[PDB]
Formats: sequence, C-alpha cells, structure tokens
Amino acid sequence: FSHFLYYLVLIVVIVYGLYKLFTGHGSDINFGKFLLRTSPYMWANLGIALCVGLSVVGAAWGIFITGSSMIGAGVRAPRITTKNLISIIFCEVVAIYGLIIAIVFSSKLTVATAENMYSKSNLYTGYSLFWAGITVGASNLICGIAVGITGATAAISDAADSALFVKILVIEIFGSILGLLGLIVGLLMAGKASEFQ
Amino acid sequence: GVYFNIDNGFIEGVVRGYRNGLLSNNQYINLTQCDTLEDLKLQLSSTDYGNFLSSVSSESLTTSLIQEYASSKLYHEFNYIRDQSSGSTRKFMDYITYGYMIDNVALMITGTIHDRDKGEILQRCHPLGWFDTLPTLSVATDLESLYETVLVDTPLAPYFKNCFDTAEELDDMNIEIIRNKLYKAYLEDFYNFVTEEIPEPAKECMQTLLGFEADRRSINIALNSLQSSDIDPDLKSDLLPNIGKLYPLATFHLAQAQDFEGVRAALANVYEYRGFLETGNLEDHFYQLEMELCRDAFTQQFAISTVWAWMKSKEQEVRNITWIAECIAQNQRERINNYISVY
Amino acid sequence: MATALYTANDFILISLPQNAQPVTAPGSKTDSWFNETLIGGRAFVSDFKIPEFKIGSLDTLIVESEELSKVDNQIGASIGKIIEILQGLNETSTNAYRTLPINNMPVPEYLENFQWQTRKFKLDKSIKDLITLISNESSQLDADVRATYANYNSAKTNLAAAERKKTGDLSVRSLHDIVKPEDFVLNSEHLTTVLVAVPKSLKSDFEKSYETLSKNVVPASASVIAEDAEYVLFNVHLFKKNVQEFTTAAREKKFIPREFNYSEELIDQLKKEHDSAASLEQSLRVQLVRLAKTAYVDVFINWFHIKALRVYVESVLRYGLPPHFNIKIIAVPPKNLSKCKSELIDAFGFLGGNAFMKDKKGKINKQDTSLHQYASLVDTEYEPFVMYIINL
Amino acid sequence: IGIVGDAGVRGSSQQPRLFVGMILILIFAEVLGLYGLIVALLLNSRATQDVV
Repeated sequence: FSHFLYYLVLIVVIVYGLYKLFTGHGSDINFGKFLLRTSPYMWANLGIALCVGLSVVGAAWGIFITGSSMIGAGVRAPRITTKNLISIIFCEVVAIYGLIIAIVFSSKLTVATAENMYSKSNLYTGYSLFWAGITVGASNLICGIAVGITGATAAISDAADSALFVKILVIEIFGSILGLLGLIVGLLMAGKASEFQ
Repeated sequence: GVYFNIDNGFIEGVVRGYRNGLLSNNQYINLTQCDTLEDLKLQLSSTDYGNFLSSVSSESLTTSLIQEYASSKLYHEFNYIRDQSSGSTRKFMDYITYGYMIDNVALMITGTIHDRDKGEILQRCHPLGWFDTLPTLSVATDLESLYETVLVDTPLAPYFKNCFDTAEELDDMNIEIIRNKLYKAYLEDFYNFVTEEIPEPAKECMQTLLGFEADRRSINIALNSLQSSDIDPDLKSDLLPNIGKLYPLATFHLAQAQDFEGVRAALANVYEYRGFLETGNLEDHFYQLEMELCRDAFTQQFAISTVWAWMKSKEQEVRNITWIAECIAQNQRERINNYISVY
Repeated sequence: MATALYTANDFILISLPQNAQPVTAPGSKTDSWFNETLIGGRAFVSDFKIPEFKIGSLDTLIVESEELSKVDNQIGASIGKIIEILQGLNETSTNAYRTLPINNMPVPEYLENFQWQTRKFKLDKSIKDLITLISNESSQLDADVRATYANYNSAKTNLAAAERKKTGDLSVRSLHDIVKPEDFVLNSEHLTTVLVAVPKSLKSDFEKSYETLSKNVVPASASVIAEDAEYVLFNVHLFKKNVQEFTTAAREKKFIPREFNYSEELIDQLKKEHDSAASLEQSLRVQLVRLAKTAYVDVFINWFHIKALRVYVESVLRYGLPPHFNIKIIAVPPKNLSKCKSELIDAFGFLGGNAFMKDKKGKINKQDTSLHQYASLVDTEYEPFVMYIINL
Repeated sequence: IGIVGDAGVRGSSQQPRLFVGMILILIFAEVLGLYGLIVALLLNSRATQDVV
C-alpha cells in the first residue's frame, strides 16, 4: 500500500508540474521564493532539534545493538560485562557530540528585528544551522549504528577468546572516526554564521 | 544487521555462547585417550557438558545413556532458545522441529504394524518432534483414518498433498514412501519460508544448508531404492525434493537410476558431490560436508541460521561422543579417530 | 438429505418387545405404526421374525452376544470385499449389489421371505455352533475369492511381459516372431548372430560402419528383422571371438546390443510362455466372475442370519420376557434415512431407560469429525433400543 | 458475507445444525449493507429539497 502512495504522489507531482508548465505558469512552482519567504527560525530551530534528535536516535540504536548481544554473550562468559562497556561508551559519545553542537547552535538564536528579518545574514544563518544540524545528526546516527554493529561483533568475539577484543576494538575506533568528523564539519559550516539580528 | 538485535539480540549471543562449547580437535583427542566410560564422563565434565551424567554413578553407565543425556541437554538448550523467540524467529524454530515430527510420525506408525507396545515405541521417539496427538497415531492402520482423525490439527497437515491412499492400509514399504514424501513437501515449504520471510544474510547461507539436506535426502532415496525397492521412476520422482543444488538436471537421472552406476554417473556431473560415491564411507562424506557448511554459517554474524548451524553441529558432537564412547566400551579402537571435527 | 447419496434401498433392523407401545403415537400397536405412521406412510415393512433355538443358559447368553457382534463384523468385511471386486472389474453392474436380487428375487422382497432360511442351518442346532458354522463358511468363500483374484493379477503381469517380447521396445524384447533361417544361423561351428538395436536416425551410420566395426563380420548381413517405433533391429552374422569386440565397439557409437543368439528351443519356449499367460488369464477371469456371484448370494444369506439371530439374542438379554420378540425389518426409501432414525428414537427410546437416552442426533459421512454415529460399542454414545442400521 | 459464508459452508457439511446459525450470522452481515442503503436513500431524498 505504501508503494501505491509513492506512485500516487509521484503521479500527482508530475500532473501538477506538467499542468503548471503547459499553461505558461511554470515559474509559479517557485522553490527560491519559498526559501526567501519562509522564516529563518524554522530552519534554525529545526536544525538544532534534528541535530540533538538524530544524534540520540543513533546513540540509542547502537546502545541496544551492542547491549543485547553483550548480555546474550555474557551468559556463559560473564567476564565481558564490564570490560566491554567501552562499546556502549563509543556509541554513546555520538549523543554528546550532537548535544554540544546543538547548544553552540542555540547560542546563535536571538530575536531579529522585523525591518531586517529576511536579510542576507539572517537567512544565511538559518540555512547554515539547518544543514549543519542535519549533517551532524545524520552523521552521528550513522556512526552510532556502525559502532553498535562493530561492538555487537566485538561482544561475541570477546566471549569467544579474550585476545580478540583488543583486535576488534580497532574497528570500533575506525567506526567512531565518523561522528567526530561530523562534529568537525558541523562546526565549520556554522562557523561564519552570525546571530539573528 | 541493523534490525537484527531487536528480537534476536539475546537469542544469538547465547547461541554464540553455545557454539563455544563445541568440542575442538584437542578436546576430541583427550576423549580418545580414555580407558573407561567413567574416565570419559570425567573428561567430559571439564567441558561445557559438566555434570550432566551426575545422577548415574558409574554402575548403570552405558554408551546409550551418554547418547541419551548428551542429546537431552541439546534438546533442553534448544527449548530454552525457542522459548525466548518471537515472531519470525519462533516460526523458524517451529519449522526446524517439523522435520523431527515427520520422523516421529513415521516411527510411531511402524510400531503399530508390528504390534509393538505403545509405551516403548515412544521412548525411541524424538523429543523435539513432539506434538500433542503423537501417541494417538496408534489408533488406526490406514493413511486416511490417521490423517482425517489425528494429522489434520497437526502442522504436518499441508504436507499430505501427494500421499495417494489407494485403500491399502499399511505395510513397511509405503510408510517409507509417506515419510519421504512428507519430508519432500516439508523441504519445499521450509525453503519457501526461508526465501520469503528470513532476512538476507540468514537467507543465502540457510538456502545452502537446506538445499544440502535436500541433496543428501535425494541421494539417499535414489540409492536405497536399488536394494529394497522396485518402483517406477514416475513414482520415484515424487520422493525427490526440488529446492536443492541437485534438482533440475541430476534428480532426473537419479529418478531413472536403475543401477549403482546410474547414480554414480548422475552425481559425477555435479561438482561438489562428485567423489563421494567413489571411496570411503558415504555417510561420513555427507556429515563432513554438513559440518563444513555449518562452520561457515557461524562466520556470518547477524544471522538466524546460526541456530541451525549450532544444533546440527551439536548433534554431530553428540554423534562423535557416542562413537567414541562406543569405541572405548566395546574395546575396539581401530577407528576411534573416525569423528568429524571442524571446530 | 445431501450429506449422503442413496439410490438403492436402505434397511434398519429393529426388534422390540411385543408388549411395546410408541409414545410418538400413543394408541397404536408397533406393527400398525410401521406401516401407517412411519416416514409419511412410505415405509415398506417386511417380516423378519425368527423363533427360539436352544439356549445354553443365561450364562451362555452373554458369551453368544459377544461373538455375534464380532462374526457380524467379519462377515460384513467379506461381503464388502466380494462386491468391491465385482464392481472393480466393471463386467457386472456397479449400480447394483445394494438392491441386486438374491435367489433371483428383489432384496426388500428377499428379506420378506426371510424367516430363517435353510441351506445347512436348522432351528434344532445349538446357537453356539450356528455362530461358528456361519463364520467358517463366510471366511472360506472370501479366501477363495482373494486367491483367484491374486492369481488373476500374477497372470496380468505375465501377459504384459510376454507381449513386450512379441512387439514392444528393445530393452527386453526377445525375438520369436521372426523365425527365419536367412536372418539367423544355426548348426554353425564358426558363426553366430548378434542383434543390434539401433536408433532410427543412426540406421544409416550402422549400415556403413558395421563390417569394419568389428573384424571378421559376414557382409551383407544387415536386414531389418524387426522394427518398433524408436529402434530398428538388425541381424549381423560374425565370429564367436569377435562378438565381444562388436558389443563393446557398438556401445561407443550409441547403438544398444540386444544379447540374443539363435537356438530353436528358446524360440519355441518364448512363444509357449506368451500362449500360457493368455490362456491362464482368460480362464481366471470367467472363473472369477462366476465364483464371486455364487459366493455373494451364500454370504448374503449367512450375514442376515447373524443379524436376525443377534437382534433376537440382544433382545432376550436386555428385555428378558416376552420369550418371543417382535422383529421387523424396514426397507427405507433413499434420503429418508435421517427422518426414520429420528422417529424410532423418539417413539421407542423410553423403553430402554432415561440413562440410556443421549442426544447426538444427526449424521456426518465426511471425515471432519467422528461424533454423531450410533453404535453400542463406543462409550461416546449408545443406541437406546435394539436398532441396527444396515447400509448395502 | 464472503468470510462467514466460506467458514459456514465448509463446516455445515460436517454439522447439519450449523446451517441455521450460518443464515443467522449472514442476516447480521447483510443488514450492514441494508444500513448503507438506508443512509443512501435518506441522503438522496434530500439532494434536491430546498435548492436554488
């Protein structure tokens, strides 16, 4: 039924675009004026909220992936249940990344005067906070899921042999590069963005 | 591997823990050095079997009681893993036990033709293939009054689709036909279940583990039909499963295989089963290939095929322990190293 | 009805006390009731009364009932097997042997003249030996039918085999339909004959290659002695040493040798084998139909005697007095069985006792459930007065 | 009506008394469409009532 709706929305978009284009009014579907006239606080607050939301839905994702297999693998070998908690920690740090980026973004969130409200800088710092919240929340989502998967494999290879956890912790390190790189990119994107003035 | 650990997180990690109790080659060599069944019990007590024969105490300890209790703890571990299963996993666990239900049906309705007592033909039945109307197969002789009375409410009921009851009640010749045909329809249904609802990493490595069951059953049907069967190939082709690696070209030549060479030249064209019928024990070839296919099903992580690969490996472990304890109790040690160890 | 098909007369056997009264129609006699009241007045009621035999004791009465139940089944098993065979062959109606005349008298009429028939059975023999006697006759007659039918299947196997030799296909086909001295050699010190079964395409290839294929082969020996439809059969004359070399070289080419070698005694013995198979089957078939009708009439008489005896005996046991019991057999018209069973149950059931009375009325002929089907044997339910339902 | 009728004619051959129960459940299943008929008739009676 979802494929029927995906086809129906596509057919309605094609029929509306071709009807609007054939009648000489095709510039009325104006995405640029939509970007110019929507409020920058929508993009800013939506970016902050999706940053701290999608970091947590990746952190909590990885936490259950390498938590349920840690508890399952700890039934026969209970000497992993404290040492291997660093796999919970590596997928938990992607939430503090999104938190400390969301607070730094919300510091740039003041009341702009209505005479200069849809200005160049106010609209720039809405766009920048939106996409720099998206590129941090999604990167921490994907990093949390990857660290959870490579910690769920580590929690079972630890219970197999003790000398394997040191060898497969390296894969968790290379997986946890990603959230820190998103942490860097989201600070470079909203680095030149000013407050709302 | 992103949606696996929702319902299957605890289930895999315990089965992965059950995998680490598989006896290695050194733990088998330490069992072949034993002199007494008591020494073999004490050697198994240092493994993850520890104190499973504790209520025996060195006097009533036979080589069949070891095979009883070592498989009984396999069955209780399987029931513990099945009780924590839900959804598609629990249905996958039920589909494993259906193949043991078929063997218990075919073992229960041969104990009534020979008029053996119902209390002793059920202790030989398999505990995982238990359904609630299994003792009540001792009520009728013909196939129709055992289907329409007992086997309709069983989950073996869709598998009676080609068993043609010509009002001949039962000899020992057609119960094997009913057994092979139920197992044929079951292999079809469980392959379609694996292809349909089981996710993709546990799909490709389970279709191979199940097509191997189909190929082994095809070769065993087409090779046991030489000695104790005189049947037509059009009636023999209803016994061979059509899911495997061996079906579309080679089970045709196994259907019209009237001689041993009709089997051997049919299995020479398939690439991974050639050389099985040349040298050595054929049953050991199939068990070795089963363990080599179950070994590389543990190497894929987020898969529910690890349950199948665990319980078949643990059954081979119980068979190897039973073979060793049969060797060290009857004082024959010429083939004590005929066990199969890939772990 | 529509849960069962009937198209032949159906029977219910009842025995009741001669002092009885129906409470479905108070103010009626049981005999008057059967004719007038019962299923819309369309019941045909027939005589079925038999007198007293000699009863051992009360004690003996018990032993007799048990046997009667058992022998009744067994005869029933036999008569079903004879009918199934006559029907199976379709050389006699499949649409009769439910209301096919016994002693060339229609079946409801046959029961009407049934008062205890004499063939070997008299009212001055003891009841235990009549139960025994009857069963021995029934078992002998059926065992005979089973043996002749057994023989008829072994004969069918032989006729197919023999026929295949006479013209079939070359993978067992042995030759005796060609008997020529120009296509085979005999009385020969150096030569022999090897027959080669060749695919039709490959016929040309065979014709070219054979002389050079083995060494020392009679040339211009190729003749088509026989042909099927898939294969062509050739005769080749060659050296006895060289036969091994031809069979082996031929297989590589995709020719199939048929190992045959000319001798008179083999040819004669193949033709006889075919002849004896045909003769055996044909004799067996006529013997099988004649025997089955004759055995069927005798077993019918035997079976109804056990049903008559049984119902009387069971009455004597359950009711005691009166010493003579009123037995009637009612021939029911097709599809009015359900209505019949109910009216008798309502009317007479009260005499057997309230404890005895259970409601599970109705009938399921399909295998969906096994409730709703009366018989005193089962603990599930019981008949509430001596009633047997007879379905031919 | 389709679900009740399938489940009732597959089981009414086994039990002959189930027919008067199947008819009774199908009456409740057909009154479900009779209700839509009543709503449609009462709507269509007012489609042109006070219309300018």
